[PDB]
Amino acid sequence: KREPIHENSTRTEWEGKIAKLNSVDQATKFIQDFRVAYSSPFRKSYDLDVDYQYIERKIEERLSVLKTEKLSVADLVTKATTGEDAAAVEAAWIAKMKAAESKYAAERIHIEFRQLYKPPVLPVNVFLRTDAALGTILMELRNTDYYATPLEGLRKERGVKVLHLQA
Amino acid sequence: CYAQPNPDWIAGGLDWGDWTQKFHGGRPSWGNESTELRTTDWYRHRDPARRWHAPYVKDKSEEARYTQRFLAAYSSEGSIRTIDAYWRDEILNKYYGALLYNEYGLFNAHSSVGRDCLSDTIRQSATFAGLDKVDNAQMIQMERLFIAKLVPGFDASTDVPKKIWTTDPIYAGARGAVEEIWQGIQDWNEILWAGHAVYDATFGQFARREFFQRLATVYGDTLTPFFTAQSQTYFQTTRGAIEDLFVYCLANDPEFGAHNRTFLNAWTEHYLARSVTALKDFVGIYAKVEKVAGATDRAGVSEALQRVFGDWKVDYADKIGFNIDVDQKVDAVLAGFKN
Amino acid sequence: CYAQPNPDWIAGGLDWGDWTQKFHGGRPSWGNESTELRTTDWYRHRDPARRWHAPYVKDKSEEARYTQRFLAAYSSEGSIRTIDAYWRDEILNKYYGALLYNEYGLFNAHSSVGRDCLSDTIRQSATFAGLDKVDNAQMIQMERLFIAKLVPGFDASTDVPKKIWTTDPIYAGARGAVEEIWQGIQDWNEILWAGHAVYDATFGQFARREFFQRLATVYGDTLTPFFTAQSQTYFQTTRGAIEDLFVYCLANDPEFGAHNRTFLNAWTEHYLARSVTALKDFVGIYAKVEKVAGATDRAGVSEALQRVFGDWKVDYADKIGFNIDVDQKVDAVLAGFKN
Amino acid sequence: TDALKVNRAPVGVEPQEVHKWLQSFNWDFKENRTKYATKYHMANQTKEQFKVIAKEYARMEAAKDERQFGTLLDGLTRLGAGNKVHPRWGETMKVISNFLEVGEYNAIAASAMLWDSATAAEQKNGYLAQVLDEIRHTHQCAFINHYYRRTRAIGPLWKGMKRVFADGFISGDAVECSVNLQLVGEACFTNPLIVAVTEWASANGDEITPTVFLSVETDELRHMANGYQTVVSIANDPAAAKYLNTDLNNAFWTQQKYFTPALGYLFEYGSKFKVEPWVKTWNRWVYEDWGGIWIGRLGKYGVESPRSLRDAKTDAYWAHHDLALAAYALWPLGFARLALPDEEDQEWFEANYPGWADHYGKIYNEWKKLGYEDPKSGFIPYAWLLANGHDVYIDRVSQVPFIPSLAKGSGSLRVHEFNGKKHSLTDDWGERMWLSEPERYECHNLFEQYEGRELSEVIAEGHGVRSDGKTLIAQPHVRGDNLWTLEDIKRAGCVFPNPLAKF
Amino acid sequence: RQFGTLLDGLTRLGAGNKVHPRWGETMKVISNFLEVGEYNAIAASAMLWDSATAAEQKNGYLAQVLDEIRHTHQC
Amino acid sequence: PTTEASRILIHSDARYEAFTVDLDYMWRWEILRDGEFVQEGCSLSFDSSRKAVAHVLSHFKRQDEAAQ
Amino acid sequence: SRILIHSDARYEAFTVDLDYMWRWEILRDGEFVQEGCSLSFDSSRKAVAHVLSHFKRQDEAAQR
Ligand SMILES: [Fe+3]
Ligand SMILES: [Fe+3]
Ligand SMILES: [Fe+3]
Repeated sequence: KREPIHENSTRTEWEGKIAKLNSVDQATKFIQDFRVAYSSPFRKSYDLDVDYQYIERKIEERLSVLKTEKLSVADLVTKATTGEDAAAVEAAWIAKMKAAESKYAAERIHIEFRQLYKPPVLPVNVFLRTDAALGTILMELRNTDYYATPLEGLRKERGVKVLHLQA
Repeated sequence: CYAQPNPDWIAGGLDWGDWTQKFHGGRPSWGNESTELRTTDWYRHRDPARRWHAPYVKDKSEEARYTQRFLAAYSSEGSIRTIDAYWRDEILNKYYGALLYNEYGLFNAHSSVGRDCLSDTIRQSATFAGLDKVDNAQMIQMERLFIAKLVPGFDASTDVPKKIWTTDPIYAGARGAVEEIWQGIQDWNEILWAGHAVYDATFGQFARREFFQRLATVYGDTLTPFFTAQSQTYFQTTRGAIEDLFVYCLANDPEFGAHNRTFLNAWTEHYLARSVTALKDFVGIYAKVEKVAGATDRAGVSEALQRVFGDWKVDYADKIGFNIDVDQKVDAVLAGFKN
Repeated sequence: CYAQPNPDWIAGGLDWGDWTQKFHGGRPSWGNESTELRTTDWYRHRDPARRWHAPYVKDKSEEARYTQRFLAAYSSEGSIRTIDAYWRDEILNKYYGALLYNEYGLFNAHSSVGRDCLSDTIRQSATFAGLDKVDNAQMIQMERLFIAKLVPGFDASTDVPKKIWTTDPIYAGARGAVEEIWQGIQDWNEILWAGHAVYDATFGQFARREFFQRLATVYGDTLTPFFTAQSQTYFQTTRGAIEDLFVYCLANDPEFGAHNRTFLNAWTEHYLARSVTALKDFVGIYAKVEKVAGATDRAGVSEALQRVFGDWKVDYADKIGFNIDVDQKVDAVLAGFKN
Repeated sequence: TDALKVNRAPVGVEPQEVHKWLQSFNWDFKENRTKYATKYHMANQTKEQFKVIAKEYARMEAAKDERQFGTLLDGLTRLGAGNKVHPRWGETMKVISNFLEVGEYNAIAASAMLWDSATAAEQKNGYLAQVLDEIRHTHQCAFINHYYRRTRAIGPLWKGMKRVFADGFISGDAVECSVNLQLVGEACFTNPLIVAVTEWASANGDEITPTVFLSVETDELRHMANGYQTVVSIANDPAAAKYLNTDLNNAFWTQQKYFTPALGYLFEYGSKFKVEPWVKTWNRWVYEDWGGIWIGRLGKYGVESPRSLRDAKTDAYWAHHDLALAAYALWPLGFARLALPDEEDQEWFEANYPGWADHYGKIYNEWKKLGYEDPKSGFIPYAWLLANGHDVYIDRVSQVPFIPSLAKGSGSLRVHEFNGKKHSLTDDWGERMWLSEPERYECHNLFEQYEGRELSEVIAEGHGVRSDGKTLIAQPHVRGDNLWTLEDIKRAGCVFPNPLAKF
Repeated sequence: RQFGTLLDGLTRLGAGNKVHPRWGETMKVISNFLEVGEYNAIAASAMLWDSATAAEQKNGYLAQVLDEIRHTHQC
Repeated sequence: PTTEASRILIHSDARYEAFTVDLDYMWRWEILRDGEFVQEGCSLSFDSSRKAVAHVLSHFKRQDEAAQ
Repeated sequence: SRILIHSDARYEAFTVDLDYMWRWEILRDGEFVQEGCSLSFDSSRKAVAHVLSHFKRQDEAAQR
């Protein structure tokens, strides 16, 4: 069973607990857990599949207003909402990505960096150039010998549970 | 007005679901991470000029055909004969050409804007804003190639103007401003706001209006005003749309206004400084200019600067609650007057 | 364009027999009595621009719409603020409006031409040349009305310009010339030739290009060049047609070429004389403008006069074999110059 | 002397004169490079085929619009009078125009991305010119569609459409997006498509699509040049030998996955009159002309025919008939009125696809018998589908529907489970895309968004009802009699399942 | 627009003939007579422009002069 | 004056003409009616130039046929 | 002072008195289509009817 697409009880109640976030630190930890729980293929749960995108927006909005209400311009410009130096984040995650020994190690680093630091956690400009530099490396690794592994072995590489294979 | 297939998790979107295909990593086709500003409706912007392709292209065509008729008649008149030769060879040919590089850089800042921004009318205004700027650049070069046809020995190659734009201190602060607005950020609201509403409305208006257009009108330059008239018209048309987007639609969003003003003020602070630098470097050009009493000296230059910053205060700064001391900004730039 | 029903007793006709209806007393609907000149074929002229109704109004439409876009942007720029208030209030407003009457007068002279002349393409060229002249007059008034909207107390009424045109000695030579060319003759080749080829090419060119356009770019005037660009483009278009008619077709008619040159030289002598007179009155205006070395001293005006007369010799005099001593004509005019 | 002597011959400045110096407008600074993730570097010296500056662009296009808009108005007033167009094509028009607008809009941003990717001013200019063209044409579509939003998102074809027309153009390596847009999208499918639609539409009395499409055709040579310059600008990059042919093949598969069944459905079921059967067309456009000749001539730069071209051919024979089954079975979710093949439609079909009658012909006949068109029948053919074990799946990657029990095509179901979510894939190239790149491909299909909801409430929420308030935009027939309302759908008691519940 | 429509209209008369033959002839007469009238109206309106003293009344006749010119060029 | 470098005439009847030229990267074609330029296009190859011009002409001729 | 003199599924026509003459206009689908003048109201209607006959002849032919 399901509810309407754009207005339903899940989104309502979630906006409820979202309104009550009252600090940058509370909101930061809220959005990082939420992203980790509900987004990507490595997401913890597909429970909110149909609603997490809208809800993420609402958190993003609440966090961002808190950022303008309580933080200084210098923090808006140079620090992630975790307290860290945004430049140091960019250096550290690019460095991690350049060291990944495999496309599967790369994809996890890239997915997590977005999960943790997507705006409004990192400053947008720092986020977009980091995202882009990671995408480069991830494509350079994934698109090497892209058809060499046969499909059967690729399924194992992904760690997929083959439920069915039409003959 | 409403073609972009935006979902409900982007303010204004009416579709549902995740995108059909994303970037490696997971970047969405379009997404809120593309800008620090927020709104209840990204589709609210309306160009105050109603510029869509058919009118936008129509108008530019008129100016294109008239420009050639005016050039054919101008060379026939011989009116290039009374141009002041120093202004023509030492200031116009060289430093008005270097400004083509400045306008070119502002046009290319729009490229990522046209990819990332979140509404069709903003994509439309952005593109015409950027097309006019490459127009500006091409038009300056058209002028130089025209003068080259009337004046033997006049070199309309871009080599010297490019060397001047890349190495000459007068334009170092400008070149720095443009290089940061173009290739140094990606927030598409920050590109548009810093480029048109701060940098271009102060330095750009000074260089085009206060220096080359104004000074051509005291050195008997009958040719260059025909060209700055187009850049100045394009500036005002673009200001119209920038104003609607950042003042009416964003800094007054019924829910995120104060939010958006915070980022707007921060931005304005950063790029007002960059603007002041560019000007202070740029005002050294008067060292190479023949003196004229109300224009080319400190009293006049101060008046010109008072117009840029004063106008900018009433047209942009006071609308977003940004505090500026025109007098201080004027002084900050005049420190570079070098006379 | 062979649609005017001309009979085989008017040069180049195909119809036969008398007119179905004539003036009381017997004037024909069209006849060689309308002009001193003769030719083997009156339908020989071709406008070098081939500007028929469609392209002639297209081009003017572009100019019209661009003009209003330019004005709305120019008011927004505040560029009026750096103009010499003196030039603005005492020279431009008064003496430039007076110039409108000169243009208006030239327009009217085409009314009899439109009726009397003997070919349909000449009728078309003449009517468009007419229209451009009244356009010139209306555009000058348009600029005056524009300044009145921006500088308070600036009176755009025509009263003072009209008083200056009808009674100020600065324009006496001009008004006489215009009154004579418009209402003092009816040879339609004499109106066209004296009007465009001689008077407007010497005095009109000096007044529009050498005084108001050149001096505006010495006194900080960034508005007026926009309006002289239109009248100067228009002057050059018309000269294209005027030259084709009187030099290719008429002054070199295989059979009446020499015949037509006698009259053409007769006309030029007389109206060149009125032109010098008009220029001699006009140069008095320098005694009330501020002195700028090279533009308003005796050497600047002299060089301006050398351009007008030297240009005119090349473009017209030499082409019908009329002898002008450029230095003598210049010294004639300067005799009215105070300095 | 300066003040007296000068050349007074009339002269202007022609555009190629200003274009000669355009390349030098860019300057070297270390941060001067594209902001987007890419494996390639478009070379800084590459050139543009057309020497057009902004003023010349405006002059040329203002001129076209002059008469083109005049002609378009005349076509719209003439069509506003009579019956004009055949009804079946009358429906295909509304879908064509709605899909075109989506693609022209998203192309604006794809071309902007490419302009950002280039470093030569001239290649930037070329891309810029396509931005402006796509804008001009979306404005043509606004005007058009103004006479004829959340109502198209309801259906299942709109999602596949959104991949090949929208997400494929802008989300990925810019080079891969170029392949989606110019090298495959336009060169292989849409440029041939718009000239062919000109004949088909005209034969059904539609004057408007030929007018709009020919106006678009005026510009396509510039777009195909952009595509070519993508490949050329990167052909000296060692990344090209490593990557270009994988990006090409993957993007070729993305485009053919939707257009191979989609267009054939359009032509053969959305028109009464049939120019020639789609399978012969397909093999001429894609296999011979694009894959043979044109890609052949790109070998100069190290381009090879897609390795998946042969699978694509194997599927081109029945794919559009399979797709048509799905579209017919689901008509209430769409935004146009369908027409079952009539007696000669069937004749033509059997004639050209021997086997059509024993399979699709009989299914549609039975659906007509069971009340496909009768609004009093409470019959929904998707229910008959489930009720006879004929489930419908949605390719997680392409979004194209798949019906394995009824499909005569070449696709096979793969149902995988990853990190607690079941996914259905339908061919060997999509499945590699999703296995290699799960995080690019999370698009929800409609069975997931509408799970266990009644059909009528999904329609109604979507606004797929006429101003009436009860009569559906969608209809199982094109006659003006016996129209279906929300109540008639509700009678069917249709509720969406989870087709992957059984695995 | 009127030039656009005249064009599109003018190609259709071309590939075959949709016009009844009698009226086909009448067109030839009508268009010859039209041309003469519009041409002379140019000069007539210039004479009236010469007759008026008021610049406004002059202007009104001038507009008709340009009008008659415009249509001769359609012929 | 047709050569291996020239444009090529691909249609000619009482009223319509169509040309095509190889431009390496693409082929450019144009259609003329009664000698006047009507429409411009491009194709991947000479072969598809012909097919393209044939589609557009079927449309033009239908327009003409409907004027009688 | 505009007077509606024709109104059907597709065409509308108004006239107005300007004292010296009557100016009429025709709308097709709410789009101003054609302007004209007549000596009187009556001659406005006859003129409008003539043009509407032409416009409808065009509509007839563009279907049959
Ligand atoms: Fe397109
Ligand atoms: Fe295209
Ligand atoms: Fe008339």
